[PDB]
Amino acid sequence: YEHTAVMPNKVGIPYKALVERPGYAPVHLQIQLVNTRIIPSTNLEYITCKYKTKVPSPVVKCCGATQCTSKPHPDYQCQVFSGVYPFMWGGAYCFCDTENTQMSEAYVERSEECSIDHAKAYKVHTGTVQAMVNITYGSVSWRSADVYVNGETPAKIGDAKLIIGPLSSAWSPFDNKVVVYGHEVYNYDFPEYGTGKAGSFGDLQSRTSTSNDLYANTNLKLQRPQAGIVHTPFTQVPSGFERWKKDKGAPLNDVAPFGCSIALEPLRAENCAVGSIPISIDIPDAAFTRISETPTVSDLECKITECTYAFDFGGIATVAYKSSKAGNCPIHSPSGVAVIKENDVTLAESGSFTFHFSTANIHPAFKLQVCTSAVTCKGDCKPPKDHIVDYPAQHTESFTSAISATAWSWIKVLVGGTSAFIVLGLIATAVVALVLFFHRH
Amino acid sequence: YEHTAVMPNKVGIPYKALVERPGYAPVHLQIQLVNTRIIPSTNLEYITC
Ligand SMILES: *[C@@H]1O[C@H](CO)[C@@H](O)[C@H](O)[C@H]1NC(C)=O
Repeated sequence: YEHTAVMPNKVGIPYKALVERPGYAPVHLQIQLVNTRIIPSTNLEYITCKYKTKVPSPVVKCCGATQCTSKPHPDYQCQVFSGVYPFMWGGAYCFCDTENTQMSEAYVERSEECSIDHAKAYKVHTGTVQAMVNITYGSVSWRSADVYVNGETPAKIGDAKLIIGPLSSAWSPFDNKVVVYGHEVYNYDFPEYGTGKAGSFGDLQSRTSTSNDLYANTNLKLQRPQAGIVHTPFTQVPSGFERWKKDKGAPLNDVAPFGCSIALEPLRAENCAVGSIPISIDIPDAAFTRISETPTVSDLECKITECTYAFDFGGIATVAYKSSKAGNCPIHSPSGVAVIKENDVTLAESGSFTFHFSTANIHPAFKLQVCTSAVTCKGDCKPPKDHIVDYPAQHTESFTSAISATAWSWIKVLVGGTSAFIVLGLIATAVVALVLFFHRH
Repeated sequence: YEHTAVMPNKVGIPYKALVERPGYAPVHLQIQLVNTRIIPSTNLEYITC
């Protein structure tokens, strides 16, 4: 039997309801969200890492001029320094005093550590939203099955079909361009491929971790060898990857609104408390029981014992429940001003049962629907003493939950005072007009 | 669970209270003063005999 509703996107707060079917006793439904994953569709653009300036062995020609030949290599530099008299352990490397040439070449590669640490540049557009859901209904225990939040995909949770309806808000913590480094995610407007400056980020960009293009812009200049020494000096801008690592401000794991937790197989934003989720469950007909086989509850009288609008279940009430037959039967408080802790109560022929509830109102005035009949509960509630707690609120405020009787009466006396004064003035104006009209006429 | 109060300085008269904690049954509290000593800091000036 279908049951449509709308529930908040909060994780851990169970949505409770009473599925009422004409002719059958209600069944208590409890749908809770274990987690909700916004899983975007990524497209890798490139990979950034530290560079390695490969410096091959210089070519020393003794009495010749050998010349550069451009090779297809990232940031390849070849220079032909002339007038080199190399000295080495044997001593006198080349004969000709001045007509000696050294060809030094250098080119940038991926560092060996690029396969372990690297930044993946990603373009994110939009993705599936998935969530794990816990449902209970009647005597059926928890089922805890994973669903797709699109509003069209049934999910067979036990023997119930849940069509979890799309998120009201299309908000996603990621912008178009992100950078993934290790377990951190950054909302970085990375340079496009082949644009990276010399030392900021993307100075070394590779499409994949095993690519061969390896665009690299490092400003590598070969320098003249020192007199005597056969070495290949060069000057280069320090890696922009490390500059990024020690200037990168704050990941999205910390910045993220709504308490999104960013995970990185596959790249997702978890437990984000934004908007509402339509739901449509189809409880099987075997769960329902005929209304004739269920207790009928009369003479309901509810008294609120000590209550306080704490985030936890800070309210206790007792209901006297003189009944017809004995057995288990559900309770639910539809108003949304109080959240009932317990799902069922076991009833004897007569007596009383106690239930806990959570609320934000100073005066919680809520209807508790037991079994079939309903009872109205009202009372007074005290402030919680604890300032900061480690658990989220189990209820919702409603912008009237704090007004309280005294402030209600005060604002009433104020509004009524102003209204009465103005209406007294207007009736006075009418009375003068009428008396003057009677004066002449 | 904290409970603040003010009690008389009488010795032997028990101060009684009901410590009430929201959500929990009240607890009876009985604080009694066996004795109260005002102990000044003395410094010997001299001795006479
Ligand atoms: C909800 O399902 C989870 C598994 O996702 C399970 O561990 C838990 O027991 C269920 N809820 C309750 C109240 O048992």
